Amino acid sequence: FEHYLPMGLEYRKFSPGTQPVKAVVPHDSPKLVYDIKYFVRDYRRNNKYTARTVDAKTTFDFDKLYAGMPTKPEQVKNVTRPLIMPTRGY
Amino acid sequence: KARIYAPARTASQSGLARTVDFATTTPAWKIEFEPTAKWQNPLMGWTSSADPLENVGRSALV
Amino acid sequence: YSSTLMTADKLGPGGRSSVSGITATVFGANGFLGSYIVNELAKRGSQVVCPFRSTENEAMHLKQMGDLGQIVLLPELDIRNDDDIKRAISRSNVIINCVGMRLQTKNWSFEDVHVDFPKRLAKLAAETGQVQRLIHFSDMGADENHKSLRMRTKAVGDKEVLDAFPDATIVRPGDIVGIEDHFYNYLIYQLTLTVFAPVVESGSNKIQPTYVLDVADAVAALLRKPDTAGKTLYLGGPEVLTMREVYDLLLKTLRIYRDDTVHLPAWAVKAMYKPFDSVRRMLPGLPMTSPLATEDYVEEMLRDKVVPAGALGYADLGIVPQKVTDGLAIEPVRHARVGGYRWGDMSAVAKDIPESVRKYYNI
Amino acid sequence: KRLFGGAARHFYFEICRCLPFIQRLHKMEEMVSLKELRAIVKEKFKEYKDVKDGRVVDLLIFKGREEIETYLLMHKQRHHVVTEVVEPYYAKQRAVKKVTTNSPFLDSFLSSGYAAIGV
Amino acid sequence: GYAYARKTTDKDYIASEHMQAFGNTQLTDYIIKTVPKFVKMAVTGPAQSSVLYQEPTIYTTPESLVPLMVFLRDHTNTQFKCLLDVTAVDFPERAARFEVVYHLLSPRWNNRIRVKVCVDEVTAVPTLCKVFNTANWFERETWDMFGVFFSGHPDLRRILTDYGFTGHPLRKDFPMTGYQEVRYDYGKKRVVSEPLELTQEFRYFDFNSPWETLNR
Amino acid sequence: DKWLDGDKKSPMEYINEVAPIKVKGLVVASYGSDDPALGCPVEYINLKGTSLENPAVCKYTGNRYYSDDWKG
Amino acid sequence: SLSGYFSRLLEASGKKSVGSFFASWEFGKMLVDGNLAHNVLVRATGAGRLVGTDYNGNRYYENEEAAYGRRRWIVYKDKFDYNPTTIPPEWHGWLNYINDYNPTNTQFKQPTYQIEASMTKTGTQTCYNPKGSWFSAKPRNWRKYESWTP
Amino acid sequence: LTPAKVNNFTLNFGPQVLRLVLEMQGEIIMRADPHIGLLHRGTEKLLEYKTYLQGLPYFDRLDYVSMMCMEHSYVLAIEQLLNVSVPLRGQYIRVLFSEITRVLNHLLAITCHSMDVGALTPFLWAFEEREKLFEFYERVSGARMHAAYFRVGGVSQDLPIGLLRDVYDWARQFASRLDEMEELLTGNRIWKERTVDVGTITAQMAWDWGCSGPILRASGIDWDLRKTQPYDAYGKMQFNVPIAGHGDCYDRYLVRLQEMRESLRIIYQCLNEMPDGLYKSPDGKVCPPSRSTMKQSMEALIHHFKLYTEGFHVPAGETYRAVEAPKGEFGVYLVSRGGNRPYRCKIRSPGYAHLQMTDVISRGAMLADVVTIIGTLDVVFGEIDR
Amino acid sequence: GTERRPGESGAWKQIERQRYASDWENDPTFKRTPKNLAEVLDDSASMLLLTDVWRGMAYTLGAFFDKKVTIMYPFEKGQLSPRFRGEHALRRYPTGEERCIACKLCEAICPAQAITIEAEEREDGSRRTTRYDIDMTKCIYCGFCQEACPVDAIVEGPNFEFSTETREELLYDKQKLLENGDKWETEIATNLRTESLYR
Amino acid sequence: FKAVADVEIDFNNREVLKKYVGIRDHLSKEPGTRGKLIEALTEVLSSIKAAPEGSDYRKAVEASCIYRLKVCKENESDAAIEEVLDAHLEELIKEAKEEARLVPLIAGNAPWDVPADYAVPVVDYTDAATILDAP
Ligand SMILES: NC(=O)C1=CN([C@@H]2O[C@H](COP(=O)(O)OP(=O)(O)OC[C@H]3O[C@@H](n4cnc5c(N)ncnc54)[C@H](OP(=O)(O)O)[C@@H]3O)[C@@H](O)[C@H]2O)C=CC1
Ligand code: SF4
Ligand code: SF4
Repeated sequence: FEHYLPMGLEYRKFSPGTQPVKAVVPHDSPKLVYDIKYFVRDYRRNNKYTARTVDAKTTFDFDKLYAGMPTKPEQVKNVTRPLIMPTRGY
Repeated sequence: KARIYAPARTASQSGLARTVDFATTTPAWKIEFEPTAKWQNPLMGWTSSADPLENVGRSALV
Repeated sequence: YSSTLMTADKLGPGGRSSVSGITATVFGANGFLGSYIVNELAKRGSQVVCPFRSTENEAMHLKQMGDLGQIVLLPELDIRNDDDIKRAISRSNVIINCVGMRLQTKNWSFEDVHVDFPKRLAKLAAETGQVQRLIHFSDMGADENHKSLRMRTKAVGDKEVLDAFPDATIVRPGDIVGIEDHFYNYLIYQLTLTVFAPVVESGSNKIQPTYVLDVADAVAALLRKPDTAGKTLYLGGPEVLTMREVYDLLLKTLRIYRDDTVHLPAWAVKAMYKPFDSVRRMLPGLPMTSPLATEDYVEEMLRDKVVPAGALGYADLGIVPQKVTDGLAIEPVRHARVGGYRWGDMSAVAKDIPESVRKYYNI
Repeated sequence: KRLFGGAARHFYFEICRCLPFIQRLHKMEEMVSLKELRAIVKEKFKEYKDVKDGRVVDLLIFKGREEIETYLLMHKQRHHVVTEVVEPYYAKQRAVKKVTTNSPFLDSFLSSGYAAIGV
Repeated sequence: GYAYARKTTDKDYIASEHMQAFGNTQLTDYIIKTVPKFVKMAVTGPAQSSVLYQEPTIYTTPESLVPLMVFLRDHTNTQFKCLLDVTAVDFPERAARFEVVYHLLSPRWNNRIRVKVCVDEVTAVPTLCKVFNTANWFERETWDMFGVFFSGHPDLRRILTDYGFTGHPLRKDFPMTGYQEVRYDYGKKRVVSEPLELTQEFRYFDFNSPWETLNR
Repeated sequence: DKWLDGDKKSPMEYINEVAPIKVKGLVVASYGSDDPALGCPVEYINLKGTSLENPAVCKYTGNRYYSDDWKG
Repeated sequence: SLSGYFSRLLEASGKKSVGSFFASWEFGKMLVDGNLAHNVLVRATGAGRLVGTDYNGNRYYENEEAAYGRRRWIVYKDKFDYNPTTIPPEWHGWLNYINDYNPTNTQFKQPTYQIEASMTKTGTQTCYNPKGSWFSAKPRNWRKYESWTP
Repeated sequence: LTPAKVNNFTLNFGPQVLRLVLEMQGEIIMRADPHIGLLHRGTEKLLEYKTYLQGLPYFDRLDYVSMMCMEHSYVLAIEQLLNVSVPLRGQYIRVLFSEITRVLNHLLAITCHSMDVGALTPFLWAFEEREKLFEFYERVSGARMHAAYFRVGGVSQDLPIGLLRDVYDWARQFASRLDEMEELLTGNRIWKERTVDVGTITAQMAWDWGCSGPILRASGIDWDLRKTQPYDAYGKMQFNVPIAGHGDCYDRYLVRLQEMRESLRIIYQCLNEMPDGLYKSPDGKVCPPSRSTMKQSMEALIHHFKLYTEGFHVPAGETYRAVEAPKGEFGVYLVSRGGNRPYRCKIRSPGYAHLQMTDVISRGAMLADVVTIIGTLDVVFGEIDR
Repeated sequence: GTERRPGESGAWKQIERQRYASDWENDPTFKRTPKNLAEVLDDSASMLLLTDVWRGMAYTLGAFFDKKVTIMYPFEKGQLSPRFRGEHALRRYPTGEERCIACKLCEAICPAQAITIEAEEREDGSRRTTRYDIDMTKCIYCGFCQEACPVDAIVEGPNFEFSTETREELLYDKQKLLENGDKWETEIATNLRTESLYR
Repeated sequence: FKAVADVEIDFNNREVLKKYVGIRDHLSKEPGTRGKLIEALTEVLSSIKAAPEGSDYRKAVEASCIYRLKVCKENESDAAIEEVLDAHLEELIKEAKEEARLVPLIAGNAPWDVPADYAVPVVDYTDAATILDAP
């Protein structure tokens, strides 16, 4: 059983404006300090939309769809949950 | 009364994106209203007005 | 000066954010009439100065009535001190007074409120030199040859103000009705919460009651009209009624089935009110005291109090006085009877009862 | 037999049917009768007498149904009645035959540098 | 009802491989092939469900919206049992200025979808209350904010604006601050709406550079 | 006078009380503070043709600088 | 310890004698203000030490043995009209547990244009007002042009 | 088409900001018609006149009980159309502070539900830990409630040194605080009899009624957006899912408590896995640069000038993103025309959907249970009325 | 405990169901039936003689003899951080000159529209404001102004106790902002000496 | 997942879990079996015959039913079918009943009645990383 309201020096010993250690906060990638080219990394202005062909005279073979599905307790495969979202090295 | 028009290119810049040149690209026709009586606050001096149609066109109507 | 007061600095359509360019100081602003006067002036976009003697608690309702920087509160006003008055009108080209008293006090007499203070105020107004309109208020029953001391002081103060300031406008309304008026409320406190209601003599004296919002629009029009400066305007309703008729209509409004009023000789009424009027002095004043228990009221009830023939009235302002006997002004007094759903025992009200109910009770 | 089946007259008849309950519930016994209340509702209809789409009339009737329904459940207090119903009538019958002999253009000129907008 | 707690163990996985692959690559084509009449336009978008996939968007007439929603909720491959919301967008440039939006969630297969119908101010939209209970208040709010009517509704009335408010504030032509303002009056003792007036008028700032290419 | 009231000391009088600063070189760097991140953006101000009588004043901070290095 | 308690009480109340204290009007107001009385009699009288005194005469105390959020407390000298606005900023940070710096251990830099701390003037007629207010010494007409005078 | 005729029963439940009109044939409720819009501030139209960064504080005051969750959905919706990847440390901080926010929302919700039921001690007790977490918020953003901490591409500032120490210290006793909190209601016959079998909801109705958050979990439904459609570092996090099968107020109470337990577990896991690195996306053309960088570089100064005046131009498009809010599923629909202001921003609130269930749920109930229905619904009208 | 019992259900459909159907027995979450005299006595002790109220009572009573977290304002204050966003203020340079250079970034960024700026060139050629007003009754204290300013001119000071009796007193002008900055400069500079490592 | 009650529940017996998650109360008091699912699938296949043979909707529904029937045939233990289909048997019974009920409205509306040259505009979205990241 833990008690609320600790006594002095057991909680928030130092005020935020008096940190005993100087703070070194990075503000740029070491890879990008001197290589500052941007076109290789302009994802925003390079996305695309395309108008595909008229999807009228297409042949949807549901046979191939259902041939790729399992039939037993085994042989069942599940897509793992991704751990994190993409970071691209940062 | 209302004014249907496209604002002309500003003399300050050589930009031409917000002009009739790229007409099919972006909606570039604006509807405006005649400005209405405006005055100043006696206590602060801020501009005082009662126009309901003061900015709805220059901000939205494109 | 003629119309430059209402036209030169008018900015905006006339709303709350608009500016009328009019600076005025109102005395007795927290009073019944002065509150509506101030609310009427400021709502058009005017600067209002409100000096007060009573509590800030009683005055906070006035704060909302104006926009930021247009309500001026001056506490601890001393009518015997001219310094506060000079500060109150140091920027206002318009002066409006509604400071009035109905009962004498050991610390203030009728003369002190009704003669000397308005006289000194008019003197200082003329000394300012930038004031364009001085608005003073009196009673329709004010006359120099009346037995009533308050009416006589009112008339004397009006004459003194006229002599001091030639261009001041005198307003003499009659009975003024309202939610917190001093006419209907005391009549209710006398009809109800009391054993019996005295009525002076026959009580057939004729009065012309009026509505407060008509008075506020009248003040606005008087500021609009230049010709009214230096004149006297009387305000009254579109009807002439007696005290008996007013009492009967009030009883109908209250739907009281028991006439508690009595017609008594004036000397009997005076003797009833004699003991409490010889002790009116040497007393700081008491609450819950009707202004009606005075000999001056009895003298008022012995004479007619209506607009004089040929006097300047609402028609001169292009103003039609609304109905006071009924209308929106009669709803607040109807809220004593909540307008009437199930109150009382009355049956004569069967006129307005719904259809099927009367066939249920077969009349 | 009537334009667009005459749905407008049916709507007016329905509102007139529902009218007296509004008068009794909102204490308009001492201001108005059924007749001039009906006249008020009639004048409300005249705002759009020249509409040429049945669909627009249907949507107008539907929004009027909503207005009369929020009138029915007392959702708009007595102040709404004051500001839209009886005081406008008193003003309409009150400023009759005004004594101003100036033209409306000259009235506007003497009013301000811009025309008045809003109610 | 679906998505019942079946496994007592922790799940490190999302859906099955075949179902996810279909729903992310051939779901739109399946929709197109199944009910092409219900299909008018196809866009596979930024995958509302997750940042790494693709998800479709549906455009159709209001006529077949109800059967399309019925199929989308009830089809064995599309079990979209959760209709997130119904809203609309204003396109004043177009002949039809309104784009009503319909969003679905499929907890059966961890998927989502968007359905849109483009209409004008005077065309009815059949209500989806019979398909989803939640559409009632969403239709109410959409009507309140734009005036988009929904035929056959139990009771379509305003839900968010003032009691006596006329007009639809989310319209592009609707003023930002409006026409009326409300204040209390001592004289009438009543709180009354008055013509709108501002001590300081709003300041609109034009930052849009004349060089930006992304403007559309 | 538009914004300041009374005979309080104006910021103009305050900055007028600071004598110009003598610095070696031809170009000076102004940050507005000892630590650059606490002041204004760095400014490079020309020092040639400048004297104690006619120094170069900071466009960001109003501080004056001059150098007796331009052969004078 | 009664003698130590009374010594602390005298050094906190700022008076010279227990008779001078109990007979002073400050004690009488302490008989009606429970917060002020609690200051004078309980918190200042416990285990702890004085820290320093500002130019307003207020005293600062700290007690490391107390729990967090309650280690530091101040006694206002103005016993009848105590107000937090009179605390100088150089004690404000240590009082607000924002920094561990106080004048008694930190030598700050004082600007020549520094304005001292004092009581608020709100609710008074001497308080600040905008230049377009009626209380201003000279009213301003903010019209952005000059009117022609004949 | 409809007259009034029979007046009979009439009720008015509260102008004070929920207005409720009910219908009883006596002691048992037959109809309940809420009326809303008393807090409708018209924010969605207001959003159109603000830049993406300008409109961010609007999302603080949509759910003023849970703020960072509200920020997160809008930020993700922006970034996905912007095609921007978030750094790892920023994701860690976002997830941890989101868990703390969820803890605050659960605490305040349960305490208010108790006070409405009649228990006042847990209210006061839990507000102390709520003040502790408010101190945590102020240390990191300078605001107790409306932090505006989350940013497109990361966060405004990095965590100050010494914060995780106090976070762990708080977690070291938060379990004890929760335990002492439970004993006041958990083993009580009165609390159960007030809460048991009141407002029963099915899975079929819930999916018909669009439920989300803990209410969904209490119907035997296996669903967490953090496990089905994970965002940021939630996929890495390992935690359990409380499951109930009655749809009861007591069940929802227990579900929320176990959700708090799982949130504490995630807080611990985040505390012991905090990485070192960048907290903002390295794209200066969207993310503001450092002040030190701005004051010594022309390019960063120009980008600071442009972003802080005009802001980045989102490419034209549309997207909708949702976040597993403590009150359910909070989603925002974003419509992009190509400019620096969002063309149309629709906001989806789970409480608004939950509030629609009153009429069908309150049927057959009693006036002592309407307050129970509202309290267990866990509804904030700020998100309900936007 | 979290177990359920027949009759302790708060409804009628469920109560009527359990007293006329044994469906609750199939539910494992319902406490199982007592099987001997000992279990019957345990159940009686559970229902009668309370024994459930007693535990919470004892815990609350222990809380009575427990410590408190109450603070004595105004003689005690809370804990805050340098990042605290309070009253907006205008800063100067140590020589005495205003930091603000009227770049109007603060007005441009402010989503509250609470900043009104007018400026022109000073008589010495300096670019200084002629009108600098911020509406505190309209300011939302977001601090975005403090983020946008590149010369550290506008800052939200550590002052938070500045309530006024009238609304007009909060219409902050250039002069009052400069007064506030001159008052609170040292604290703000000290906080910046810490915040510089993060900002 | 996590049980909320303070008591220990085995949950390995499937019917105990079914009681806990309230399938008996809210979805189906009757335990679903393989035979009931077979009956439902056969009914759906019989019901879908109202659609024209030339409709792709009928084709897809038939393919789904055939796959489900193959799953039911090749699997004996019902828990195996649960593992295959990632749900419970009662859920599948509800699915099949819903799909059968969907048929009459589709038949009454017949979306397949479109011109031979019916045109469907298709728009696809391409990510920037397609051309930016490693091919
Ligand atoms: N029907 C009517 O009511 C009629 C009214 N009038 C005039 O209208 C004016 C107001 O009428 P009404 O408002 O109804 O009466 P009220 O009594 O309601 O107004 C009284 C006002 O006078 C102020 N006042 C009186 N004596 C002094 C004083 N010695 N020093 C400072 N303030 C003082 C009061 O201040 P405090 O509140 O501090 O007492 C109060 O503000 C009066 O002057 C009256 O003569 C004229 C004819 C009829
Ligand atoms: S306060 Fe800062 S950002 Fe605002 S105008 Fe002045 S220098 Fe520019
Ligand atoms: S803190 Fe926010 S609201 Fe206040 S002035 Fe700065 S930007 Fe405007």
